[PDB]
Amino acid sequence: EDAELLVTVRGGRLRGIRLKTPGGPVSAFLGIPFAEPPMGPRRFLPPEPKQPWSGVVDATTFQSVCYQYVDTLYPGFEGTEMWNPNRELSEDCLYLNVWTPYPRPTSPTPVLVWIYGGGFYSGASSLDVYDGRFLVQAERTVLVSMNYRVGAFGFLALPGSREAPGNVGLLDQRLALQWVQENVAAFGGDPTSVTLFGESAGAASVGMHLLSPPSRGLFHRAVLQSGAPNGPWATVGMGEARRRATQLAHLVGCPPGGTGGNDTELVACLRTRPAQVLVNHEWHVLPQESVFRFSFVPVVDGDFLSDTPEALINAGDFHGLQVLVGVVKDEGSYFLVYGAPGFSKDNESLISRAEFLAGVRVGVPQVSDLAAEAVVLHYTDWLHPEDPARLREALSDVVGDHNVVCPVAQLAGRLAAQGARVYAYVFEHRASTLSWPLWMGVPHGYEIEFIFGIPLDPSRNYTAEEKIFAQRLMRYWANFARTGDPNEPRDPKAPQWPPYTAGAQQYVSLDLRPLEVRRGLRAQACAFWNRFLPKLLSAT
Amino acid sequence: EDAELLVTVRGGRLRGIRLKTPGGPVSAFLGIPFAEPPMGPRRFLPPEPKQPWSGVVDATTFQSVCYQYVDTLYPGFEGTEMWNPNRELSEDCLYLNVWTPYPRPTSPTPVLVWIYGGGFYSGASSLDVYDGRFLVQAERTVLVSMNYRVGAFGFLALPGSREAPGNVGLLDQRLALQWVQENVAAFGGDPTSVTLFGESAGAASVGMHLLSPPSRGLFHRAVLQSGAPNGPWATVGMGEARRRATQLAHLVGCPPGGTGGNDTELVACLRTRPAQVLVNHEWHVLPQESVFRFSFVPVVDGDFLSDTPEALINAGDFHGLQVLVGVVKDEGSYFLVYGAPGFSKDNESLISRAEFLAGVRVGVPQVSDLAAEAVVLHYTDWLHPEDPARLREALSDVVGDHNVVCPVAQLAGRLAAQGARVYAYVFEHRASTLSWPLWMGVPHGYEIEFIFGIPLDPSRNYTAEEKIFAQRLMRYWANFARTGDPNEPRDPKAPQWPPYTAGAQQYVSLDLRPLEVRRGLRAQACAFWNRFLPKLLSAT
Ligand SMILES: Nc1c2ccccc2[nH+]c2ccccc12
Ligand SMILES: Nc1c2ccccc2[nH+]c2ccccc12
Repeated sequence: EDAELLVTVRGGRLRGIRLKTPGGPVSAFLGIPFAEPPMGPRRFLPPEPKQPWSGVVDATTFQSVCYQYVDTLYPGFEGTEMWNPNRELSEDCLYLNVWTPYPRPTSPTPVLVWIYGGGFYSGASSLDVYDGRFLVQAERTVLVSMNYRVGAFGFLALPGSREAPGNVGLLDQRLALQWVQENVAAFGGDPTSVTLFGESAGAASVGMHLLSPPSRGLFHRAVLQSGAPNGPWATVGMGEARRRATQLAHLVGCPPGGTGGNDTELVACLRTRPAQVLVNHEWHVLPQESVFRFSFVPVVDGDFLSDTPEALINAGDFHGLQVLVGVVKDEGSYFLVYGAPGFSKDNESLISRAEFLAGVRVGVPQVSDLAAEAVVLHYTDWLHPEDPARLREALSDVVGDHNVVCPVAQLAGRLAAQGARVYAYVFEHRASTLSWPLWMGVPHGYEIEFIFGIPLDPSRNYTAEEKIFAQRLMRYWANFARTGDPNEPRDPKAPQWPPYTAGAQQYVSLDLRPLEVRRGLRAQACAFWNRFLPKLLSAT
Repeated sequence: EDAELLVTVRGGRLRGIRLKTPGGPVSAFLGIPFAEPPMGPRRFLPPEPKQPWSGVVDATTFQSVCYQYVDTLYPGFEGTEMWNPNRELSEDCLYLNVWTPYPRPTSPTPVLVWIYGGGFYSGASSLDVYDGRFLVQAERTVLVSMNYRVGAFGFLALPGSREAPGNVGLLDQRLALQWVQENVAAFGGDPTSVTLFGESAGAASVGMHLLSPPSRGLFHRAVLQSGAPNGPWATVGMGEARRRATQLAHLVGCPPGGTGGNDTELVACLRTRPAQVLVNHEWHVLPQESVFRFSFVPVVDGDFLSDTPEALINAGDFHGLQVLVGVVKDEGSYFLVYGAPGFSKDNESLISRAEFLAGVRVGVPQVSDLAAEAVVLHYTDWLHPEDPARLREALSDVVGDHNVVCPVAQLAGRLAAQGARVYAYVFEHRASTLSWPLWMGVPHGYEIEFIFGIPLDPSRNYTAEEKIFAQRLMRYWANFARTGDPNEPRDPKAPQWPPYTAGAQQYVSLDLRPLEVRRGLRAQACAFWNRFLPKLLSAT
């Protein structure tokens, strides 16, 4: 039994821990170092592989969370605290976790690699909602999740320089993927069947690995949940990245008045500042007030991304690839209480017409006044142009379509039309234990707990129907990891899940009811964002 | 008997004719001269009142149709021939007609005054579909209709000149309205209860009389059917009117060659030309290929209209005015076989996507490429962007909303929100005898025969339900003429017709089925035409 907790990898030996589930035990190896601690002169630098170690590295608990901003707008509120760090913050944070079935698989098993979201400024693999013990037990797969540097530590970019090239957080994920290739077999996992899946910025990170050649060889399938690399928030230009990095330096006293200028002196001054000092000024460098916008994100500089995600998606050859994409029913709802006027999570947020018009400029920042009018045209119900409830749902749709649904829809249609086999879904079940207000419906990120089988946790208060619903979702994700097809391999009685095509645009609804096939991922609204609005911006 | 076929008016004595209907006889006085013949030096000039005459003028048949283009694209086809002139063409055409009940009313009776449409280039009061014998018999009202000069003879304008001031066709209508005030009492009509009604350009004419001070005092209620004065086709600017008048002069050899070209010499040369020669070159002066655009239309010059109809509608106080407005179910359908590529009345007109994109430029002429993209964005169904039947219906909606529905919807909203009581309808019954193809549905102008009680004609082959339906509509129109309210004077048993307001935007469906209340006259589409598109053209 406890001999299963002893595994040797290329770096050395490891001791794991045995976790309990209602259906049996699993073996987890939490806190495996896959990189040298990116500290001191290594801040902002690409990761280096962890040197081999003597003795047995204890891997029985999660390691430290990378330095990140902490949401403190609602102390003690479950809806926000569940995403906050549950371990101490540290720059020594490049650790990964491996869950493997008990008994250990004797034949190679497909591997699921999780990349957490959080706007590229937050997140951790140690969060309770990312506990992979239920997915591994119920579906007999191998699950891996890694920590990657977020915020300035992972994505501050002075493009062209060696001291801070940017995208090192994406290189942290890649190094963890190279680690899975070289070591996941020691846990019973098949390195020839690796499926990346992520949510929010983790879904965008997956898409960027699909578009980066050095990462394409490290996995074979991809799942993008509520995120895409082509969104208006997932990338930033070289000129803007340099300005955001320079503004952060000025706010922390870099350069010292007034000797300084070039990137070497600026980064050297940044590396002497305490990590928390850099965190405390992260939101100051945004150009205007907004929601769903983040300071330090992947930068398009020609290295990791040789072109914009849109350019690479349009010019890509995706034959032989299987992708699973999807969104939740209410992508933009929770963001509204983070900047839109008239919005509060503790009332009904029945905004006025004036508040809706001002909120459009917050949910769609830096666009012209004419473009904002075009947004108001599409999302105003002109039969009830001042109904507060409709204006509330309209602004949520504005933020959700512009940031998630339509970037995902453009990616899915392009992938399916250029070789890849695509499966699309819309998650429509609102968890019974959801602490956010009812009007938010199914907010961004609240399909994850069902994908990871959290309702099976006996200490939670989920319903019996939600546990069955979670098992069906884990079966979908595991079938896709095993064979590239979420449908049961040889089950005709259950309703079937058809692939997504650019012409039929078919997707399924994931809720307590059986599968239901629908068409169009908000085709009318996404024609405005993906087709017309760029023409409106170019002409003006 | 025959004593009621003799009537004296201010100009002299008249002999009418007894017309027969299935319900009873009617006295008709057809072809009453209300103006001096606008011939010779009177061409392009405002009309003079008809001088008194000796003896008895025979008013037993319709007079000559004003010179106009004749639709010869489908010889013998009922759908086009029914609008073509059924009398000789002549510039001596300023005559009107009076239908009065039998026996002649003893107390003053509400008067209906019909103004025919025809794009201001065609039409006549003598058309079979405008026969007022059934409306006068069934509802015992006095019905009047007049001829007005159309085309260049009524609306050629060299603005600022005394020889061709323009809008003389509208002045022909005004003179007929003055004639009704001075003479309709001799027929039993009440000059204090005059309800104007017209269709298409006639409806646009009614709207311009509402916005002209000298005409507003000549009537008390208005019915605008499938037309508005604020449409993109109903008016023209001074500069464009001068260009079209000068182009027409050039096509007929004016100026001769070697002489000046001022307005006095140019109009004098136009007066020497035969009338048919001017008609033959009317279509050769439009700026480009289009549909629902007409060469010589009312001009905005500060005289008849002190400003644009849109400006006057906005700044207008309409308290005390009752208006009935409406449209047919498929306004733009028939126009498509007159210019849009791929369309034919003798097939299904299942156009391709390429033909739809080109047809938008024909249906919406003189707009920028970016504006056309906005039209294509709104009217494309992006779940079926290339379905031929949907594209055919979409281009019909493009032409109909742009030219009729949204101009009418804006007028009705501004009238209601500024003092007037407005009633709105949508005519959704396709006549059983309709010769146009089925895909055209209920084309522009095919509610008129039901308003005039034409199905009651026993020589026609309408169904028994259509006869009952025509009696409902004649009751609606007559009630509105009598009381300003289309609802019965007292009948809560039958479904009611709620007034149109800018907020609720309620209208009724006119078809074989009882009244059904609906909300919004293409509110989403008309928000694009009336609100957004002007902002798009202004910022380009
Ligand atoms: N910080 C948050 C998230 C971070 C990563 C992924 C999903 C998330 N959803 C959230 C939903 C509401 C509030 C905060 C959220
Ligand atoms: N010349 C026409 C019209 C003229 C005046 C009013 C309505 C009309 N509808 C028509 C419908 C089809 C063809 C010609 C038409």
